[PDB]
Amino acid sequence: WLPSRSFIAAVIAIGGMQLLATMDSTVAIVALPKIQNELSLSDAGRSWVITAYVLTFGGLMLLGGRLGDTIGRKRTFIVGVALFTISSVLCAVAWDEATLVIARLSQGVGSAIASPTGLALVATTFPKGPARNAATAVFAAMTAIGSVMGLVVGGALTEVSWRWAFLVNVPIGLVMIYLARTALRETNKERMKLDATGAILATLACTAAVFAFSIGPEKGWMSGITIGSGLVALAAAVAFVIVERTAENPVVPFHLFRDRNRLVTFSAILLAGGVMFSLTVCIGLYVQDILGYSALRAGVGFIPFVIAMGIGLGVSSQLVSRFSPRVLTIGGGYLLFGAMLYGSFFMHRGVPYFPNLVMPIVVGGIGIGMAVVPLTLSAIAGVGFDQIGPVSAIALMLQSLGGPLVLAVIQAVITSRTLYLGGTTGPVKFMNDVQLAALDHAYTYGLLWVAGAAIIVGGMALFIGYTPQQVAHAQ
Amino acid sequence: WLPSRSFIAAVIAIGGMQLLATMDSTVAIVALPKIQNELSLSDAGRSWVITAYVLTFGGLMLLGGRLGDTIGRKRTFIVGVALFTISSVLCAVAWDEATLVIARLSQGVGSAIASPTGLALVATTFPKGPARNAATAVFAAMTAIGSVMGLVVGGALTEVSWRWAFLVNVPIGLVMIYLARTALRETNKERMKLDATGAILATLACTAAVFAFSIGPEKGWMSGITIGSGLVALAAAVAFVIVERTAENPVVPFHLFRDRNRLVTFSAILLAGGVMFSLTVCIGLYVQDILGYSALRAGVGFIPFVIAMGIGLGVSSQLVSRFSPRVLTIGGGYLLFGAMLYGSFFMHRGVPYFPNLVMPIVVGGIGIGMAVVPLTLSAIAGVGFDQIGPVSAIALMLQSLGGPLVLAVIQAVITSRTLYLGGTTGPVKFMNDVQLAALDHAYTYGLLWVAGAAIIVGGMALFIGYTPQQVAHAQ
Repeated sequence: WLPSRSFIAAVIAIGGMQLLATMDSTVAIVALPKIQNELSLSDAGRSWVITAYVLTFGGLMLLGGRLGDTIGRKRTFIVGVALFTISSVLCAVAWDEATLVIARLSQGVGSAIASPTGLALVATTFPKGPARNAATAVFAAMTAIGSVMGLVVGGALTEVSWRWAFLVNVPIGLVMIYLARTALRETNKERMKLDATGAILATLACTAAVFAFSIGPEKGWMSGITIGSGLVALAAAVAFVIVERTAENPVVPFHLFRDRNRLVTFSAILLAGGVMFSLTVCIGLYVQDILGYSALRAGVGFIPFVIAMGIGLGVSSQLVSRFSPRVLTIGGGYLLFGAMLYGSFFMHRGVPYFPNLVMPIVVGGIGIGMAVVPLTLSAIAGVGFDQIGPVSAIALMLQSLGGPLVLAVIQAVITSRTLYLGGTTGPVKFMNDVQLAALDHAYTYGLLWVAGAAIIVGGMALFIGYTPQQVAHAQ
Repeated sequence: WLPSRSFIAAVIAIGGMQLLATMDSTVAIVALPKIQNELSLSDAGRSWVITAYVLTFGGLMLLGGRLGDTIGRKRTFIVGVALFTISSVLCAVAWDEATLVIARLSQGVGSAIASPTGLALVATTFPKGPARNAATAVFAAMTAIGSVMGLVVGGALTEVSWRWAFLVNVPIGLVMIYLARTALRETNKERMKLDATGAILATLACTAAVFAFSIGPEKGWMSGITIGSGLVALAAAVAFVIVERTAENPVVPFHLFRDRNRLVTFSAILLAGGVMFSLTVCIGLYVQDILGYSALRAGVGFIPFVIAMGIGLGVSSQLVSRFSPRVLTIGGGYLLFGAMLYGSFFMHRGVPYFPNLVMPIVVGGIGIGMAVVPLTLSAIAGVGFDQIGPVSAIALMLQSLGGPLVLAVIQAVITSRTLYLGGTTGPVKFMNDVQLAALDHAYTYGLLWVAGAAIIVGGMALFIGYTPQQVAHAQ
């Protein structure tokens, strides 16, 4: 009951990077048509506004884990959050496309520097036990709050110019910078050297892969640019693995993943992050298009998801010292699957909110909160303090990577169902009522596909052999 | 509220055959070691006691559907139940192995004559609507009551000689004979001829297949007897299909199954009956062996399953006129899967009853009762009165056939897990405590496998395109 102020400040500072990242992503997604309208950007700039951030967020994310070890976890977190804040400041004053792209790239750089550092700090600054469970719950809860708050802020700021939607990341960024500066304590000055070769190779591979994936849609999958980026990404990844095989300080520890528990946990983390991102994007798009809700309405309707997710995360953090990681993930997934089944069966255009939309969201939020804590608690387990950083970076990178992968499949299925039901393709304002029920039925079919994906996640998580003695039982 | 006495008598008379069949099966399974002890039967006679009944129950079941059409549904039901009652009478006075085998064979003949006739009577004697829904609920509920009452009767009669356990089928048989004689009304005397060739071929094929499946275990899968029986069964089935292709009065209508809805419904019926039988056998064996409960204790502990299943069947029969067959089956399966997950995770030797065994049982019973009504309601739908009989016979045969198929896989998995955990094979009394926890963990693993099977059942039932307008909406 009301823990020490230092602990609360520490956990809030650690989760602040996740909050800022998801807040900025949601705000950009909301404000992007306004950005296009004002700056007179084409579809190229429209895609670039998000691609520039995602490129540098995914490319340099594997570097931050070792960066926090070679310079200092608190120092790297401070640097990353300060870079993100300054980048948002310069983004909210952009006057052309190049300035906006540069600002988004630098925001991605800061986020990639600071987020795996926070995931590693969760395990580093708190010994195993209730402290780590509370830190994990705060981490995930503040990720959810960041997403929903970004949606709300974008919806509220839609009327005025979009330049005010990016200045919101400045006060929060400064607040979390101060919190991480005062709350956190620097550990022993046991600085150790970093292998530049592995870091450069991993950064190049991840950046090229992200560039290929993002440029596919717009520039054609069969074009030369995307295939060249994919080829250089694959070559860089192969060379990076080759160097890590004989690396004296592994940026990615390949001997750790020989464990069945760790490998199963990370695979479940990837596919569960994919399911979560697919759910978020699909529910947001459904509420915006079919239900006719504005962005502010969508955010104030998704606030109950944040409440339920916080409840579930607290409950899971309480029972993670009694019940296994396998049991807790399967129980949360069961709740989420029930909510998703109800949403797929009894959701059409014109449904109320209280009974039809709030309940499926609250049950799903409780299930997701119950399933998140054991997963990310098993991710950071049984590793040294000079070696937790890479594990946290890999876990966060897998969680962020799984999202678009499953989302592409779900959106392809939804579009195919829309076209087969007789619904045209394009903005939802052009299509009339006969083409709007087809979109709703396609969205329900996509929810069914997400349900199948969640079943796969649970079948995979059945094999997590971790026991609560080595997750939340200290010494 | 309290419908007409004629309707209640009719539905009870129709479900009486199912009640008698499951009651006799459970009683024989319970009393079989006593039968072996008294009559000094070897393992051959031990297997024969059940094989003789199952052979004639499975062989002649496809014949009863057309038999009720060529002679009369009420007349065939009366004949079948009377044969079953007289056969039980002669079984309870057996003095050697041959008499017991003959009695079991004649009991199987009566059951195969009378049960598909009852399934057809459910759809024939009641027009589409609430009457058929209530008849379906009574059918399934009385099947469950028959099973649990047979377990209870066997447990109570275990102390005295086994000859009193088979006389219990006489008063119930006579009661249901009288109920079907007075309650039911004979329809128009529109008797039509029966093709002897198709009936003989189907009976021979089914009998030979059942003989092969039952003699495999005991006489070796690779022996000549089982392979010969399988070959003659396959040849008879092929010839039967060939004759039905050009049959003037199809015993099995092969043109009906061109429908996607009917084919999906019957496949789901087969696999769901398999899941149900696997659940029943595995839970009974677990309660008997690991928990150390006697047969009477097992029956009085499974009575709550009957109560919950009746509740679920009533609920499903109420909502089958509002919600689709797909939605209702998936909702019942969700409840059953939650109960089965809890049973697989939190069930070990020495668990209490009230909290650990009664709850999962109740939730699973509610789910099964909710899922049964839409399935067997979609089975008997969109067929003429001169043609419903074959459909009912095929549905019941698939439901009874799926059981042992899945049960063999589940038991093989359980035995493999027991041997891999270090548990010996044989009677549970010989193995000590170190070999008793292995059996419990193997049973939990088998429950997980049954959970996967139920997931498959639900994925298959997602495709049932039937709408409540053509299931429970009369004219």
